Amino acid sequence: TSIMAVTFKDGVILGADSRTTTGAYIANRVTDKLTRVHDKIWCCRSGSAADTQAIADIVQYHLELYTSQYGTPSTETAASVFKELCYENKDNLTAGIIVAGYDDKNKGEVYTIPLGGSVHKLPYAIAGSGSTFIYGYCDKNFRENMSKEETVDFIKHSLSQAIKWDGSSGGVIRMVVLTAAGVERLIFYPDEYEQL
Amino acid sequence: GSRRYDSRTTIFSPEGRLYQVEYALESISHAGTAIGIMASDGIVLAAERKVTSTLLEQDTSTEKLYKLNDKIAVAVAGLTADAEILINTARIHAQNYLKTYNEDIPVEILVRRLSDIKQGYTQHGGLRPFGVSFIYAGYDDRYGYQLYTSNPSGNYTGWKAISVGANTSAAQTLLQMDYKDDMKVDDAIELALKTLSKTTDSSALTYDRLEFATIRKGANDGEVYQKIFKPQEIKDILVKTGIT
Amino acid sequence: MTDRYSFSLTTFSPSGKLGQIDYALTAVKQGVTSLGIKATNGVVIATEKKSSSPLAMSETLSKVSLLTPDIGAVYSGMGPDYRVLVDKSRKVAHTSYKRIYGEYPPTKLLVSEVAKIMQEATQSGGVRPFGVSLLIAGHDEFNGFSLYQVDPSGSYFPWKATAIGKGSVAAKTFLEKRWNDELELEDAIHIALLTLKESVEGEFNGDTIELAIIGDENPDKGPRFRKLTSQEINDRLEAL
Amino acid sequence: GYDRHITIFSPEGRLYQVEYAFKATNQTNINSLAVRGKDCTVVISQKKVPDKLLDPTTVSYIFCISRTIGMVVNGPIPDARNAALRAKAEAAEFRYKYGYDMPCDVLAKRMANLSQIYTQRAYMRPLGVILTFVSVDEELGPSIYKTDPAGYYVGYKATATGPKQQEITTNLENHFKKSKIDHINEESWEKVVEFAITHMIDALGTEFSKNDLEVGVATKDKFFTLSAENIEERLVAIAEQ
Amino acid sequence: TTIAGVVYKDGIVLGADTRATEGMVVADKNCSKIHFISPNIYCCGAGTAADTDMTTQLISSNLELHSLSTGRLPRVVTANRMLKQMLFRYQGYIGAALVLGGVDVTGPHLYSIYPHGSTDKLPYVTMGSGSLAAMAVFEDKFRPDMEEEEAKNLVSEAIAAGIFNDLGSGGNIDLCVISKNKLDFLRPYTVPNKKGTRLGRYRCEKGTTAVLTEKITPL
Amino acid sequence: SDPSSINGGIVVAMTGKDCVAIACDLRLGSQSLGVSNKFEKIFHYGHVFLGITGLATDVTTLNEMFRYKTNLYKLKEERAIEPETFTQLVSSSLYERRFGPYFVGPVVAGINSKSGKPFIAGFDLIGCIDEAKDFIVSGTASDQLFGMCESLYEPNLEPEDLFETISQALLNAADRDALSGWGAVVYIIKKDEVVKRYLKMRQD
Amino acid sequence: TQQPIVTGTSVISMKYDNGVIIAADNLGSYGSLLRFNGVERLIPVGDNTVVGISGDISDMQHIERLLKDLVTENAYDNPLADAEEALEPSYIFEYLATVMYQRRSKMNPLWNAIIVAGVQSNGDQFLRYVNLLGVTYSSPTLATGFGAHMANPLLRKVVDRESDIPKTTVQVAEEAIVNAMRVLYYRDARSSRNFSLAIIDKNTGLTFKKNLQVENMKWDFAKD
Amino acid sequence: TGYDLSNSVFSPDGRNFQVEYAVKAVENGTTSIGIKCNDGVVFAVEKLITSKLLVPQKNVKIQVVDRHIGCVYSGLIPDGRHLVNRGREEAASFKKLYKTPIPIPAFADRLGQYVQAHTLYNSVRPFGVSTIFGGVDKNGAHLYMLEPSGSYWGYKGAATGKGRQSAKAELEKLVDHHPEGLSAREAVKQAAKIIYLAHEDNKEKDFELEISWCSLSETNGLHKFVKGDLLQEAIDFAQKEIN
Ligand SMILES: *[C@@H](CS(C)(=O)=O)[C@H](Cc1ccc(CN)cc1)NC(=O)[C@H](CC(C)C)NC(=O)[C@H](CC(C)C)NC(=O)c1cnccn1
Ligand SMILES: [Cl-]
Ligand SMILES: [Mg+2]
Ligand SMILES: [Mg+2]
Ligand SMILES: [Mg+2]
Ligand SMILES: [Mg+2]
Repeated sequence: TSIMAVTFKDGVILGADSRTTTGAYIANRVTDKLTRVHDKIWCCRSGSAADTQAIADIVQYHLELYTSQYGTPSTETAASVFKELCYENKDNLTAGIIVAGYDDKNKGEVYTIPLGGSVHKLPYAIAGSGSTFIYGYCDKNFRENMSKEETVDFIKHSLSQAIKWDGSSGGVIRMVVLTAAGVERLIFYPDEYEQL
Repeated sequence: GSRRYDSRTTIFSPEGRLYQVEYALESISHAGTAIGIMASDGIVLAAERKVTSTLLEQDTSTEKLYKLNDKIAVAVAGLTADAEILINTARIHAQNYLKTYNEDIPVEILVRRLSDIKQGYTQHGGLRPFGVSFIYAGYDDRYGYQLYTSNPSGNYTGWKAISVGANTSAAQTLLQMDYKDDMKVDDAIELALKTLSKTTDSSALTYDRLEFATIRKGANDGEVYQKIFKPQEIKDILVKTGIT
Repeated sequence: MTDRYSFSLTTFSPSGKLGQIDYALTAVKQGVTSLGIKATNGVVIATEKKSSSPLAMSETLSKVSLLTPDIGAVYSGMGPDYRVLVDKSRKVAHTSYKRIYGEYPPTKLLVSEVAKIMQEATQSGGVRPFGVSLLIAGHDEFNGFSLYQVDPSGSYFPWKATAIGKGSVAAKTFLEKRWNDELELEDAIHIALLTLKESVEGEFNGDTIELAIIGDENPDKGPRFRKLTSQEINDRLEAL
Repeated sequence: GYDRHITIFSPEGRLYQVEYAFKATNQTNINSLAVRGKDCTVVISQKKVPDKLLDPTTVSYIFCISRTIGMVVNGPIPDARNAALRAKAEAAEFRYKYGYDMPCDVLAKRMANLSQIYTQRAYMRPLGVILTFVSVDEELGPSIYKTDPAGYYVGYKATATGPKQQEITTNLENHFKKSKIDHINEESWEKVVEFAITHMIDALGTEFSKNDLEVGVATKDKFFTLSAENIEERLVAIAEQ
Repeated sequence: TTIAGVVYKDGIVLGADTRATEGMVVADKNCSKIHFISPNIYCCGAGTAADTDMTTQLISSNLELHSLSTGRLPRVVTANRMLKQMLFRYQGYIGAALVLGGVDVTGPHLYSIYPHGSTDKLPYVTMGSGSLAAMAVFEDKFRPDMEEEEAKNLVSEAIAAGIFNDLGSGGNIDLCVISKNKLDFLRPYTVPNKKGTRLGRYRCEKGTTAVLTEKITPL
Repeated sequence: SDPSSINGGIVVAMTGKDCVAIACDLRLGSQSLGVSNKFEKIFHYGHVFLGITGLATDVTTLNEMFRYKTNLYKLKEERAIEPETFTQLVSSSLYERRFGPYFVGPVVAGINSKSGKPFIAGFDLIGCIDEAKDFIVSGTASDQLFGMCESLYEPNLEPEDLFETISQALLNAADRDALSGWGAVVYIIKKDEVVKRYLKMRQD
Repeated sequence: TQQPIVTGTSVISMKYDNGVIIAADNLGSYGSLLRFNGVERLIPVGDNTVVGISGDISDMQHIERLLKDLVTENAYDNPLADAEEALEPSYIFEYLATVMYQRRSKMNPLWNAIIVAGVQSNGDQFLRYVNLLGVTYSSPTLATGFGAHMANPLLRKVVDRESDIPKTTVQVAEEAIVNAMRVLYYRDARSSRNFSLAIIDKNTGLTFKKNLQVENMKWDFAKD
Repeated sequence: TGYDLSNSVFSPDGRNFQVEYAVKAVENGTTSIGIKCNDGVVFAVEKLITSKLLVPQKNVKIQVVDRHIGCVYSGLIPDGRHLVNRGREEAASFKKLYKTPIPIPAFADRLGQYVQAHTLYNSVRPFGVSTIFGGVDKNGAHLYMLEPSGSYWGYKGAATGKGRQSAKAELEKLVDHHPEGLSAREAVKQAAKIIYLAHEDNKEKDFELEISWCSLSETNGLHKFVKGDLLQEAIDFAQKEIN
């Protein structure tokens, strides 16, 4: 798995590969690893698919119930609910989750929750098995307040490399753009990103 | 708090009686008469249904006579729903005993168990007692044929012949008059029906107002057989004994 | 919050009466007339859809309920109490029966389970009895067609035909005259519509009457329970 | 006479605590009304802010239960909020367990089954509220379902609740007797809200300003309440024809 | 076991073989692996057969009660959730590997459910020991929005691949076609292998076996 | 160590024309040591027969448990349980111990009293139903029985033809298993008579 | 029982004449991966205490919340929350120490080594250590993990025993701490150049210094 | 009759008399008020000096919840403390899960649902306090008042206790004469005056003024007690207005 969330001028973009493997067998080659917990709060999932799915569903429930009572939750609040589940159940979970969301007040925000259950607020975050191969690349090429087209290219190039080197990653590059304008889903096929 | 509304079902009166048991017995006195008669070669259970309309489906109906296992049956007097709770508990005790010892439960042990359950409702829990009196007809290889009764107090006693429900005073005198120790099942059948025929609050005793059963060892190779009489069979035995 | 009502609210009075059961039966008496008739090749159950307002959609309020594919129930008395009995009856038919034996319970046993639930409200701590009487019609392979009544006490009786609620005394007399052991299902439906007309004041049509049957299998089996449509009732009201 | 203090039967076969909970229903002296359009369900309710010290924005008897379901309450606000919080919780749990949004009628039946429990169990009192649930259900379309302290519930073509409910009910009954349809034959919810308000004015015989009303609207995939200015625009359109 | 499913134009086609094995031995050559959840939803089962059977039955029972209370047909997402949340709770110890397919108010849906409680939503899936053989057929020949008789052939071809190439799979091919207008439960759809014909009669003649004692009891 | 093969023994059941047959060996051992040659593994609840192989304490326990359950069934239903219904009961009962199972291999056999249809079924230790028309095998020589049954069996056998088929399947399978044999019993079950025969076999 | 995942390295500290100094680098290692370069591991509590934490970062973040919550709770019905009944270093420590030992005794430890540095009401220097086992000790210099092996030897040359504390000025102590942080950066493979330092003085109060860096680095001898 | 002997019993009116009897205990208590200002809220309370032996400024009545909410109440003082203890648990569990400090409307319903729960059963007594509370959250300032029934609403100004009618009249004047709004420092002065004017209903014994406030500008959105010079300035303003 190769996943990332990147803040930019107009908000934040989440990005992910689409490969799910059982050992060397690709069980699902068109996986959707970008999952929606609220209108403009999404997460990237890595680790146990059963665990990250179970967590994401519980978070969606908590934020739905939060919204019923207290209105739209902040991205920080969503990250705190993810953290609470991951940290308190650390012994029984294998989940590495990036949380990304757009407020109008705070704009784009990215929170990463690695295996421990710790929370880290970052300008961008990378995660999953394929992330190791792009720490060098991403650190050298990331700038703050990029344009939408620059951030789409930054994620596309980064995950392209993650996919190239990691066997556990592959398939299409899905992205989810979060801005004031709304929610846009993007997809990029092998024939496009491999020739970069 | 809640104390205000508590009837206090498990207390003594100043005279040393349990109010609710006494009132449950009063309830049972209005229920249809049930009679048990023990002979040397079998037991008879006879019981009178109540209210009955022409539209009541009699052949699929069971309000009085129930089967606990292959050896033991009960005649009921009181709340039928309350009886069925206790009956299913008894049916389980019999199978628990069978599972544990690989032998059929002795009649008295089953009777004590049920009677101990009834007792419990009179001493603790704050619930109303079961408004039920049972006649237990049963056989085991220790005491042979046995009749017992239990009532809401949880007291049980053994009998040669006995009635419960309505007109027990009148019924028990008529049985005490015509019962004899050497009596046989066919005679006890006749005594049971004659007693009901005189103590009934109905104008006449007919097949549709009766449930009837016999526990005979009278079977091939000395084995106990329970016979719950069908509507047509009760009608035949009423003609045989000369009541209709 | 302590549920401090751990003691019976139904107790024997000096006369031997269980007050709350009698009062529950009084509530059933005030309820709208429902009836059941058993034919040779089926059973019919029927009741009036007493609409609380003309703005209310009485189609949404089902007085006649499917319990299993071959068992149906109707009531007289308090609707909300009926609804929660139907929920429990449906559930108990799965938990204590279908998940064990791989088949649906026979009519008599499901009746017995409902009766048990109603008995428990008559003796358990901190509850009133149910304020309904149920008429459960059903079919099973070894017992055939059957019709049962279940009272607030937990007592149940099998019937050839009967009625409960408002005009039950008059309706039962009407049924006693008309019933015989050679009725076909259509004859029983005809008698049910006649009997029910007596107790109904206002409009008498397929929209104000609810009527279901336990009959032939409607295409492992098909379900024998079938609720008659508004149109199917009106057709039989022209031959009335 | 303790048969009047808890939920047990009186000799007549009656539950007096249920009946007295129904009387608590009108203690607010507020009338609500609900109607259905083609694409929508509109609920309107009287708003009364008697104290000048009150923040009028916090005075509301309409609740957003889920995104699709709205609930207006006739009864005192503490019981209304008790019911609201539970309905919200139930709708969230439903979506989690079964993977689709709780339908309006399924919630109504659920809240009704809870209300029934208070009428049978002695330690719990009934809530002194009538709950009118509204949505545009994805299977059944525009939906109005109402629950009361008895635990009764039923679907409605339109409904009214409160002290002057009979007047509003008959007004609505008469309109649907003319049109011979189960709904307001209107494309825009804006005009269904205008209908609702107009027919309440006629029935109650009172004019309304923007601060005397409170409006909720259910559409496909969202329920929302109107602001004072949205209602004012609605009142302007009524006056101009 | 080879079970598979595809989403076609009008709905869902499910497929399964019929071999039930104990170790290396075949206990049943014609067992049913396509289970009933609701009238519009079916479930192919692989993994531990007891777990597969009881899990489908429990969720089918609970959906029946759910569907009686709501009065409307159940959805595939609710079947999926109920299976998923249960399997997850038991942390993989319930070895149920399901292909769940059905048709809703919201259209046709196909899921793969794994023992640990993960689910994928897909246009085609395969599971069991013959999943790779079956998946090869789908990667070779699948396309979206197939016609019914085409999709039937593709699934049948995918199950066949499993039957022949996987030793765990065998017997007949069962299909289940689900659309808005019908449910076709085809058992068996195909009989790809004839039962082997025996050349001799080895049955013994009466009185060949040596008896000690006998007892007859009537019923 | 392996609970299913401490005590040893086998059960086989077959269908015929308007009849079923179920048969078992008589051995009970502690691995190598033979202990009892009167340990029958076939029981009956009304007209439904149940063979049980495996760990003998569980064989006994389950027999006592199904007697219990079918007795209450009969009292409540007012009729004897049928094979199809009992099979489901067995499956349920086994699966409710999913994570601490009875180490057994049950086999149902009987004729449905109403339809007259011959019925057999088998289960794994956690209650998955093998629902085969031809034959069901269980125990330490199950492989041996599978081989014997597959070659000897054919459909629609008359009761005394079927007897010879099931008997030879049992005997020859048992003689290739160390932990089976020491005697054998064969029930030939028809709609309203049951013939129980004890077989003469080698006692090693 | 767990295993630490994202980790912080050495926390080092010492007493001087008027107060205490504590320091810790800004790194959150993920094994050999130097993952998070902006992690603050000195967490002040009021204006008289700084809690320095090494080990598991998720467990540190939990402890951070427990201390934040402790301040809130002490303020409740406490008119002297900013005066006589404010939280003391000794109170904050004893709480943590209780927690750490309770957690180890349930076989579910907070996977940390903590140094609570502060100044008490009466001007006394407070410096005490606690770890995942509930083991507690005090000394004129304290250091966790790696710093115990390399920092303590250097810091003990400034304050070798109790009688050296009054002789040590804040400048000497701060120099020693910063020097020690350099030595750790050369030799600790899981450390970073960027660190935070905190001085808690009885006169000048709490001084918290962020974004410090190791400098004056001798590499020139490498070329040969 | 007998409908007033048990909590959670509906009278034939539809009323819960035990709740209305709890209100009588509230009406019997000392005067407490709340004033919503531009960027915050101000709370003030009348503390009756029963005796000269009471230590001045020590028996504090206003309580803080979390760091941003102030609570004050009239009636049975222990019942008010019990409710605040619960509020603190609610505010803590909210922040534990959702990270952000509890919003005031969210917090208001937490108290509301709990107080309402004590009108649902005969095994508990209703709360003998009306509670005025509020603070500053992300959506600005909020003032609430919560009655024994579980009823609560948002307020511009609020008042409860024995001097509530006197206070309410004064609060209504401020609402009319300041539609653009009242400043935090103004609201502190006005709070002092209103407690002094509302003291005519408890005029037998002399009293002690206690004021607190949250304001986005004046206290950084945190609850603080008005102490020292600012308190004395408010007392002087109040003393001048009565004379
Ligand atoms: C194929 C699944 S596979 C090997 O992973 O591809 C098949 C699926 C199946 C079979 C039958 C049904 C009927 N309900 C549904 C689905 N599963 C089997 O053949 C299993 C495979 C085992 C679990 C690996 N076999 C069994 O479950 C058998 C019992 C059957 C023959 C009645 N049980 C065991 O092998 C066994 C062994 N030890 C302990 C428990 N069970
Ligand atoms: Cl419910
Ligand atoms: Mg790759
Ligand atoms: Mg009550
Ligand atoms: Mg041998
Ligand atoms: Mg031997």
